[PDB]
Amino acid sequence: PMQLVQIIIPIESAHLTVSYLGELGLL
Amino acid sequence: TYFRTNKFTSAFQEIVDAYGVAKYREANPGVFTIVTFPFLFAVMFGDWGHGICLLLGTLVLIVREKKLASQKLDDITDMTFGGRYVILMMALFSIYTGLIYNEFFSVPFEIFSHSAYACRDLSCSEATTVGLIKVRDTYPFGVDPVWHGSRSELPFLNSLKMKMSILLGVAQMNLGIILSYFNATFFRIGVNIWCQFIPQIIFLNSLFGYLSLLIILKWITGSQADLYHVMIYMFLSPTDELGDNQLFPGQKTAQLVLLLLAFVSVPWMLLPKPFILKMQHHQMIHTIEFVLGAVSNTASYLRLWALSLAHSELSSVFYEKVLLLAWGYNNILILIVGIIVFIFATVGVLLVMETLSAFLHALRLHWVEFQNKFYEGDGYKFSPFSFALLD
Amino acid sequence: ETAPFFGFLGAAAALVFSCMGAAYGTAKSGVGVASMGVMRPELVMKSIVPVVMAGVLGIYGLIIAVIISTGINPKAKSYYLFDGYAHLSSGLACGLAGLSAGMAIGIVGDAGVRANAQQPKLFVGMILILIFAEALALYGLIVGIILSSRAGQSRA
Amino acid sequence: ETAPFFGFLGAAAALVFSCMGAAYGTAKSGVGVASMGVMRPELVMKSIVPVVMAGVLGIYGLIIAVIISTGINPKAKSYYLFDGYAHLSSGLACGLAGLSAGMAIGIVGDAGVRANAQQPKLFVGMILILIFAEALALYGLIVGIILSSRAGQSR
Amino acid sequence: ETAPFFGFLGAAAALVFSCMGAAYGTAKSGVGVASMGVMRPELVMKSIVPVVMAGVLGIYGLIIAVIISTGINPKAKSYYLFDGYAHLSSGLACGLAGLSAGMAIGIVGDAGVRANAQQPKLFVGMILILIFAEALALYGLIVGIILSSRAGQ
Amino acid sequence: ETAPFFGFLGAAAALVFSCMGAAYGTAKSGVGVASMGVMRPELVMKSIVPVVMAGVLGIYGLIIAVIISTGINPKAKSYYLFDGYAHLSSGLACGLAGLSAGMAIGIVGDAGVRANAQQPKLFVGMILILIFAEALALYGLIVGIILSSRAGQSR
Amino acid sequence: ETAPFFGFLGAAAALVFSCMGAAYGTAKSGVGVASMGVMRPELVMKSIVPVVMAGVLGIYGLIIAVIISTGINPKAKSYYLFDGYAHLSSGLACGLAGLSAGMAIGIVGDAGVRANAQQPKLFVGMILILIFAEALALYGLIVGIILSSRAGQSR
Amino acid sequence: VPVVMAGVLGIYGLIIAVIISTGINPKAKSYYLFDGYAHLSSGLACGLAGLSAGM
Amino acid sequence: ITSKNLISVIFCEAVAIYGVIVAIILQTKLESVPASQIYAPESLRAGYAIFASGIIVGFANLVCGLCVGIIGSSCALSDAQNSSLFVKILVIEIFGSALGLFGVIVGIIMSAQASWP
Amino acid sequence: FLVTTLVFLVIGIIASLCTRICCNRGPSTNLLHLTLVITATVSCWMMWAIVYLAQMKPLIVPILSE
Repeated sequence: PMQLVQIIIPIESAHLTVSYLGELGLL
Repeated sequence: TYFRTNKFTSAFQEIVDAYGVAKYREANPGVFTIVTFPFLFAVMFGDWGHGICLLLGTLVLIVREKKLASQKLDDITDMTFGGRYVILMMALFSIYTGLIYNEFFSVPFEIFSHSAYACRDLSCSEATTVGLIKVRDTYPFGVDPVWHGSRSELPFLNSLKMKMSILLGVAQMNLGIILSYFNATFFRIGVNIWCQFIPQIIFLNSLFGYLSLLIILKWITGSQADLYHVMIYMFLSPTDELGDNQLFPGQKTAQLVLLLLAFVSVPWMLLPKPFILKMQHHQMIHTIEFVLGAVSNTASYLRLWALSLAHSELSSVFYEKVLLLAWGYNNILILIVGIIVFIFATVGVLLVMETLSAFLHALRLHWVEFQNKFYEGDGYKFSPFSFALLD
Repeated sequence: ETAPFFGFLGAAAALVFSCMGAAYGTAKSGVGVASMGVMRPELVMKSIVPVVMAGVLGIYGLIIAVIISTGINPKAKSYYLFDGYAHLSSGLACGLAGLSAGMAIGIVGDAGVRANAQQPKLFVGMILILIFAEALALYGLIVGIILSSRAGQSRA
Repeated sequence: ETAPFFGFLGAAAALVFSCMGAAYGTAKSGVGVASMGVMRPELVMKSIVPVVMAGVLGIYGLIIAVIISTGINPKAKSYYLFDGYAHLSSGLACGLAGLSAGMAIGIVGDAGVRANAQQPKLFVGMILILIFAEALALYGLIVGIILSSRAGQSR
Repeated sequence: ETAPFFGFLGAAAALVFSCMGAAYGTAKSGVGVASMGVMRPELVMKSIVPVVMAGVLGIYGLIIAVIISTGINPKAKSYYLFDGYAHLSSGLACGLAGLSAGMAIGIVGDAGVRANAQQPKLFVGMILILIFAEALALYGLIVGIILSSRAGQ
Repeated sequence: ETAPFFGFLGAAAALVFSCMGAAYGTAKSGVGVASMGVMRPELVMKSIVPVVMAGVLGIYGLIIAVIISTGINPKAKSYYLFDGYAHLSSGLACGLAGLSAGMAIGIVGDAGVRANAQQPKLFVGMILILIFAEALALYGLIVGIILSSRAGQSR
Repeated sequence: ETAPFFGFLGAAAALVFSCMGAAYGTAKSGVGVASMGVMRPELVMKSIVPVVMAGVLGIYGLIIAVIISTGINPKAKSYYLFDGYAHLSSGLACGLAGLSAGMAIGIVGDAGVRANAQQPKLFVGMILILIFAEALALYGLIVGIILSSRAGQSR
Repeated sequence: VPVVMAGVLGIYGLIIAVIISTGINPKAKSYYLFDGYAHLSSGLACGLAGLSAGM
Repeated sequence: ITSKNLISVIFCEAVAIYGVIVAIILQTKLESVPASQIYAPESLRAGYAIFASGIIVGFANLVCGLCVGIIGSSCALSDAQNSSLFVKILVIEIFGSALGLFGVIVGIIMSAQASWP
Repeated sequence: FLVTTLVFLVIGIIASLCTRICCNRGPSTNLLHLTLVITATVSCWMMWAIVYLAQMKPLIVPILSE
């Protein structure tokens, strides 16, 4: 039941988002 | 895509992934297999004693998994840690399987009565007589020990086991056809589903079902001399006429009509789908694939029967060794030594060798059933950016 | 009256030839797997399959032997002369089928174990080849059963 | 007296030889398919056909053996010499033809598996060659079936 | 008496030998054709003479076997050990000759495939050689047919 | 009658074939184990399993021969061709199974000796294959037990 | 009658096969010993152990053959083919077991001598391997004893 | 030329065989076991000598 | 060289025609040999003579064919090497054909052998 | 045995009720448990049916001479 999705991460905010989503993540 | 799986579902997911993957919309029969493979393995073989002991060991491992989470496993122990729940379920099914087989701890045991099955009449006549034995009382929870486990009861029991395995394989093929129909409904083809799945299914199903119904009718009539070979004798003449042994009064003409219908359906399994595609505008692989699949189902049934016979033979050998050790030991020391040696040998043969062989054979049979059924490989797992060290 | 010697000989020969074929196939598959070792240690699951096929062939041989031995009951329906020869024919067919299946399985398993280290995506194809090979052993077992079936009628 | 016993022995030898030839062909095709799959997984799917052909030849041999077994019938006639002789001859001929065709088809498929990996075009001609090879065995099986049909030698 | 057994054995041996020889020749020719087709697939399509010769050998063997089988009519003729022994030997010799011719022709075609790959003149030369070999095989088949005709007496 | 010529021959042949096969397998395994010990003493210690398999095969063959010999009771059992035939069949089956198991065990022992230097996990896995071969040999021996038990019909 | 022919033939065959196996083992052991002595004369002293084991196995086979032969006394018991057949079977089995054991032990001893020249613990490993190989000779002796007893069991 | 001479040798052997066929009539002379064995042995010796000479 | 090989093939076809003629003669050369009278010693003598004729014919024919094949192979190689040397190759081909013809003549002479009733 | 039939049906109904009470929260989980229960019931049914079909009428009795 998956579907394609895209998320635009700001360059500065990219590190924090990556660190948060690292554990399990979705895509 | 990757489906969510519980702790028990993890082993089924691993086996299914080993058997490729499927599309996100494509149905995953891994959950169904998580019971079917135990269902076949229980039918395949099982030892009540060691199997219960193996289940207890697996349950202890599951209980201590908290430490096993900390305590890294070694090689096959790692796979065992993942598949403990599936192994426990398979052993649970094998418990009922052994209950049917009545060989508790790889040995027949009386059920309810003092003797589950005995010989009515023939008080002085030997078991090798015209009257021989009569089962006035039959074991209600399992096969009658007189009729199955006795010395000369082996051939008829093996024939019955093979006949039942044939029906089990037919049922597995029917389940695969049902799964294919379900996938087609999920596929949602307006008429292509009827053109492709319906002819590919049903045809060989009814082809084998004629023999299955013949076996049922034989069980109803109870012919003796032909044993389980009455079906072979009947099918030996694909041509018309004769058919004296036919239990159903119209079995001969109806069988000829069914043969004609199967012959007509044989092109209908292949031709309609490419014709519809050309009208809109593989089958060559599908060609002979039906016959090959039927042969494979027969092979699976024969393999199950052979595995059951081999397990029975191994149990008989172990029981004979134990009896020889016990009888020929007036002193306790000789009996103890023989019992220990027999226990070690039987454990090694059954819990390791026979268990692994039966598991592999059941896995092969389930893989064949799935390949004939659906999901056609062609897929991968969902990809999240999980921290592998953390998760 | 001398038929039971031929019957026992055929019953033994079926198992002997099946065991020989299974041993050859198993040895070939084991050598191939050990060669595939170290390079792709994760391919233990794939390497297990040919041993499973060899075990299945051996079990089929043992089943055929047990059926043949059960067929030999001189107490009722004296063996006459057709019974022993029919048992010998069934045993020979079973043993030859087992040997052929074992040799083919060993060769194919060695090839598959070699292919295991590089591009393991063909595991499905290797398993399909192994199943197609074991189909021969299944057909041989079926033929042996069919031959054993006609044994009883020969009494008259 | 014992002639139909020899006929049944020949019938079994028929299936034995057919299985041997099919196994040899299958082993050669499997080696070729392993090489092709090592080359490219795409060629692996198209390369399954020779194994199916060898299995079909083996199944044809098994069917011939089953027909021969059906031929043996005590109630049909008393102990007769010709019944064993014709059956044994048919079985031997069918088995030898099947084994030879299987070996030839195995060699051809072993060559064709390597050939197809380099160029896919020649696979069409290889298919026709394998079809002719299998058709030879089919003709041999038909010839053997003719002899089996030749059963009523006496009266 | 035992004449039908001898005749059936001879016919079976004839069929088996013809099939084996045709199989060997076909295998050699097909291996050669597959090897030659690697360079130029266009020339490979022309390389159907091996298929034609294999089919011809198989058809000749099958026809000879069918003719021999038809000769076995116990109702028409009670037959004799002499007649059965003659028919069996004649059929077996025909089958052996066909097998040898097919094997030699396939051996020639194996190199003829590479020759055709080299040039079309070598292709037509190999075609002529295979035609001569097929003529020899047909001569053997006609000899077998005449021998089967003699068995009628 | 002619039973001793058959039964004694079968009993001798079982032991002879089993010993020959086990000896060949043990020789191959010993060569591999010597190579491994030259490579590393730990591999030499690990390589003991094929020797155990060969010894088990030899013991099984000896046990089958002993059972066959104990079956010989001319004083109690009247001289029947069937009684000797059963023992001969059991001996032939045991000997053939032993020889096949010995050859397979030698091949597997060489392979596992190479694997032990290659990787400990490879040797651990190959132990399973060796156990499977031993199980096939045990199945053959068990069929031998049924063959021996069939001699009961003769008296 | 003709039973002494079979008994004497078996007695001769036992000794012949045992001698052949001992010769093969001794040749292999001598080759290994020469190689070790060329590499290291000091280590060559311990290398003679496999040769001694092979010679002991050969002598044991010869001793068993002599014991079996000595039992045959025509004046002791009247003409019975059972005793001769049993003696012949015992001789054949013992000789075949001794020959196979000698050949395998010689090969293993040469390999172990090379390994011992390589590493010291390899000597203990090869000793264990040879002890394992001795099982074939033990089984042969047991079978010979069983057949000798069956020879007296004749009645 | 030597090849032609060797072929002429085989032609002469064929002529000798033709003479033997002319004399092949068995009514004139009855040959016993000794006579047949003598003829066969002498012929075989001559044939072995001829094959060795040809090689 | 292909023409030379064609000459060799013509020699082989001549050998085959000789064999066919021998078979036709043997069909004609078959004595009366009644089905009932197939046990007389005269019939055995006729059979032995016919077998000797066949053995002398076929074996010599096969030897000549093999010799012709080897000689023709060497001759084709030489003709490919040197363009001038063709008549020499034809000489060897004619020698092989003459050997085959001699075998055929031997069979023709042996045709009259049978003495069976 | 129709009594065995009723017993098996009652056991299946009880198992279905237990599964519903356990996992009514997850409708998909409830469907999974129901499918598992159905498969187990089918397997047990087939096993018992084969066993009883064996006991329908015996072709022959056993011989166990010493």
